Amino acid sequence: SKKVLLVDDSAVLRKIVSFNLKKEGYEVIEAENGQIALEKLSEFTPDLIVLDIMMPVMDGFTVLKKLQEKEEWKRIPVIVLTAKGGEEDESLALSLGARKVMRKPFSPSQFIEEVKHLLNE
Amino acid sequence: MSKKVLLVDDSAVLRKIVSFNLKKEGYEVIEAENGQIALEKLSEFTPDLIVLDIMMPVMDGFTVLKKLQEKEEWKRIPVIVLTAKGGEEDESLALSLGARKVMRKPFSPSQFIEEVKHLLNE
Amino acid sequence: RLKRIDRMKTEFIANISHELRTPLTAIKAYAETIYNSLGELDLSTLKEFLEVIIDQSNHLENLLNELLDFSRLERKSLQINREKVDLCDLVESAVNAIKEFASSHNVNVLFESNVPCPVEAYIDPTRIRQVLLNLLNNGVKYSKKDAPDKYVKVILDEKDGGVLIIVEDNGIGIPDHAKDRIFEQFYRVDSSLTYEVPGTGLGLAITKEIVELHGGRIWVESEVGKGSRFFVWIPKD
Amino acid sequence: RIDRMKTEFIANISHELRTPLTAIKAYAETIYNSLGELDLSTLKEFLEVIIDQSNHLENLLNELLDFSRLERKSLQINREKVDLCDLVESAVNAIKEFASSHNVNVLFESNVPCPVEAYIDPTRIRQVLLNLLNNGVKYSKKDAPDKYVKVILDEKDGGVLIIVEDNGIGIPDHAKDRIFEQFYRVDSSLTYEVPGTGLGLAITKEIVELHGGRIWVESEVGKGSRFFVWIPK
Ligand SMILES: Nc1ncnc2c1ncn2[C@@H]1O[C@H](COP(=O)(O)OP(=O)(O)O)[C@@H](O)[C@H]1O
Ligand SMILES: Nc1ncnc2c1ncn2[C@@H]1O[C@H](COP(=O)(O)OP(=O)(O)O)[C@@H](O)[C@H]1O
Ligand SMILES: [Cl-]
Ligand SMILES: [Mg+2]
Ligand SMILES: [Mg+2]
Repeated sequence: SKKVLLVDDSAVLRKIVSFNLKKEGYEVIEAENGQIALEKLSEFTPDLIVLDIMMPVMDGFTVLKKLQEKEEWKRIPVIVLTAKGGEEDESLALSLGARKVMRKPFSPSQFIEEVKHLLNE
Repeated sequence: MSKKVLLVDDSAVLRKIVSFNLKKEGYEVIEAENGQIALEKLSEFTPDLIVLDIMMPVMDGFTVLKKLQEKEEWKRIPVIVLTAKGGEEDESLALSLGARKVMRKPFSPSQFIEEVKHLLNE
Repeated sequence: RLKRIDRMKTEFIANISHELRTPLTAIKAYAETIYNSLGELDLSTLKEFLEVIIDQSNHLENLLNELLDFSRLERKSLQINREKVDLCDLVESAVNAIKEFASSHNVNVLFESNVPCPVEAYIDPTRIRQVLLNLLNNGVKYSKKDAPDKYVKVILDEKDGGVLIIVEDNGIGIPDHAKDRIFEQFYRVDSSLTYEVPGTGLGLAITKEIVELHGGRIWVESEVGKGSRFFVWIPKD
Repeated sequence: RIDRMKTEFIANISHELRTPLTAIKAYAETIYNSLGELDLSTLKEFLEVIIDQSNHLENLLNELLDFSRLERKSLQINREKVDLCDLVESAVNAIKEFASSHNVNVLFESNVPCPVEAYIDPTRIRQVLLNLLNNGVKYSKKDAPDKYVKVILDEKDGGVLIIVEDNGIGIPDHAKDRIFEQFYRVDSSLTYEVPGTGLGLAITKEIVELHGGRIWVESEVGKGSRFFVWIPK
């Protein structure tokens, strides 16, 4: 029922996050880069976006930026899931509109708890 | 007629997984946390194979190999060295000290077991 | 003039390889064994072997966080964030975290406070926990080879309008010529009693820079074959 | 010189080892917490991911170790009679999975007829081939339908000449004189997300020069690159 846009350039990462997401009964739409992610937003409006930062073509910081510039997009909660471990990376992502930043490597169980918290309420 | 294997490594984590793969074939396993303990265990029994780490506290594996060649009842026991030391010169030293085969860590458990069989079977 | 730092750099590169190889060996061997032994594994052993993979990944993660924190400190991007916090709980939390590693090498982890708890202090709890864990890990890593009464003790006290933390061990000790170099990046004591002990020589350099970002200092007293005391002084406010 | 680029190198090791570790940790914890929710083929697939990601991690540690061995002059090569046509075929096999992962085709043509003979260390020259092949994939074009890496074999100057050609992002002319040095990586918008240490070509160069050979490059930015490896017989 709940629809999640999963944005990451690693097929290996998408597969494990998608598996843990589908364990909760969520629908999953994948995007290999930030540009593809934005093209997919014309088909549907997800309940949650899970967003990588480092991607070719278009990175996740500019995805977050363009999400604030649209009216329907700006309210969609976003969890940044990223190998970028700096406090300044987190701060940039939060001020760009992200609700939560989680570092890789990550606990799948913690990630799912946080996915739930943004979806429920 | 179970083949007995002396397993010599300072890592409990390493011993457990090698001991599991060894016992899957039906081999008995005797553990030692260092080279000194390994040599003390040889008074109790004589193994058909010794699996030997190099870097250990108290006594290392080059010293163990050296002391194996001195005694005539040991000198004949085959030894597979299984070690994090990946140098060509480390391998050469182990083989000159009387080791039959040198395998690097990380290792394939199935290749390790294949080589264990080779040495136990003539 | 002095290309010693380049030689220490080459040592450091080899040491990263050595420290990361050990958990990787466990990960690979345990995963391949599970993959090939599903018919022969009982449930408790399957779960046990998965837990080893998970715990060995976590040690690997901590070693990668050491490399990252050092580069962050070297670039001066790591900016601390202070808040009020109890150091009695912080120290307790740190010794809890090091307990499994300590029992692995038969080392008792103790904690004393010369003043009554709780001791309040204005510090970054994440970064001071990181300082504590590095000193506790070192206490276990450089303990005696074979002895019955191994220990690492954290002693806490209030001094000079500030907090004084002592990490005492009864391990191998440190020579005098190495005492003024142990805080340097990439430096490790080379001897028979440190040959099998993994590390990068980054821990104390990270600790030193974290401590000095708080406006504090760290120093050492040690006797060879007896033990070592690491003193950390932080201002309270 | 080296001390400048050392800090970036340390961060780069961190970033490249982080990616397989993320997969290892995530896949292992998922298996552990989802034993009731995994069918047999998915359990085995997930274990294979852990295994294959460990292997990439192992390759990266062998890079660090080989470099420290080369810097210490500890690496003694051992030469023998080898077929390079089989060596090159064996090398392109090993790189196929990583290549299809980034939609890069892998090719092999020999100008001289096979099999060609040479007195080389097969292990170390295999290591040279794979580093050039890996690079051809790593630095290929972002979105392109005809991406490739070609190994071309030929006999010249009383020796063997291996060419590895790509149609990737190319190398700026100022960077052409520095790609072989330890820790060097071209820093740009087109290599921001590409992992690496800057050790591969330094290792390749030192190995090639231990065989009394040389390596050089020609590149145009936006077109591609050719790496030339000359070894005698
Ligand atoms: N408690 C201790 N006892 C003895 N020696 C120590 C202790 N702590 C640190 N050292 C020495 O100082 C060196 C640097 O320590 P550290 O910076 O943590 O690096 P590492 O532990 O990776 O070697 C160690 O290599 C060791 O020789
Ligand atoms: N085939 C190629 N095409 C474009 N650039 C390349 C190619 N091979 C190497 N390079 C450049 O040379 C640099 C060094 O390569 P290498 O030594 O293999 O290190 P790494 O691949 O870890 O960066 C790379 O960072 C890249 O900028
Ligand atoms: Cl290989
Ligand atoms: Mg990415
Ligand atoms: Mg060992």
